[PDB]
Amino acid sequence: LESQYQVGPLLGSGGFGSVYSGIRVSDNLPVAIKHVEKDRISDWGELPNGTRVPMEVVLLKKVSSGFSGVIRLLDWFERPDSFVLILERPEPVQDLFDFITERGALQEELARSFFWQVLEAVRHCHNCGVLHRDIKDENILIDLNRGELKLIDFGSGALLKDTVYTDFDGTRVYSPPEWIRYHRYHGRSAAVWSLGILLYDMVCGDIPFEHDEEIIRGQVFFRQRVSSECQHLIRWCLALRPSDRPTFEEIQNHPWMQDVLLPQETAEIHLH
Ligand SMILES: CN1CCCN(C(=O)c2cccc(-c3ccc(/C=C4/C(=O)Nc5ccc(Cl)cc54)o3)c2)CC1
Ligand SMILES: [Cl-]
Repeated sequence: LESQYQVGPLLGSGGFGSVYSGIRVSDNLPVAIKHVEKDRISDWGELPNGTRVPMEVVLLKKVSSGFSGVIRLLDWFERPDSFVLILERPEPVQDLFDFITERGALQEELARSFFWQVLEAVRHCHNCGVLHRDIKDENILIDLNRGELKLIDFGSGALLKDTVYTDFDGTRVYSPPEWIRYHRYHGRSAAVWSLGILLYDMVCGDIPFEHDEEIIRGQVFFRQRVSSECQHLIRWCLALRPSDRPTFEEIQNHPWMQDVLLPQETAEIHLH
């Protein structure tokens, strides 16, 4: 039974389900307990055992080594109307959207540290065969003591493949023009677009495009002082033609990305 976790308060709820704070009774491990209604589940999937499960579980197991840039699935249960996942919970922790709301635009140095960590994490998912598809500030947690970001919510994700996707259920205003115009995208180039949006969100304090037409026109106006190198990087990720977008390798070799702080230094200077 799930009588082996003590449940605390609701942390948040939405398209990902309802997520509660918890503590594993076994060892007082802090956890997050996520509930997902079977009626509301997008894709389903295939475990070795043979058992049928939400794609989210498959995706999380494919990725849940101990690399700390992606949230670790500790356990899961099936209930009559629902699945419950036990996830690791850092503490103290704060979600990036909150951090930006409280802080406004982030200094470049801290945006760089954070953006590099997000890139390492997304490369991790891709090497484990998983496409997140909903990269944005709300799906990123900051472990405030260690200065470590973790990607969460794989509920809109998919197995990574090299052919075209024609379905999408993440967030529209993070989605690339080719989704909006043709309902087709490739995994990596769409991911790069959404990383451009994310990076703009960090340095300007808000997303650049509210509407379909703005996404499709792809003109980027900066409302804050942002350095030329960072503007270049963002505009490159936000190229209209997918194949003009940089690879992960070209983004991590970009001049704006050099000399990144280690996560612990980041915590010491900007979060402690
Ligand atoms: C505005 N209000 C006040 C600030 C304090 N505060 C936070 O920033 C805060 C701190 C920790 C978590 C969350 C939060 C909300 C929604 C979720 C969703 C999760 C999910 O889908 N998978 C997960 C795995 C691990 C964890 Cl820890 C959370 C999730 O997580 C939010 C509440 C917001
Ligand atoms: Cl959409």
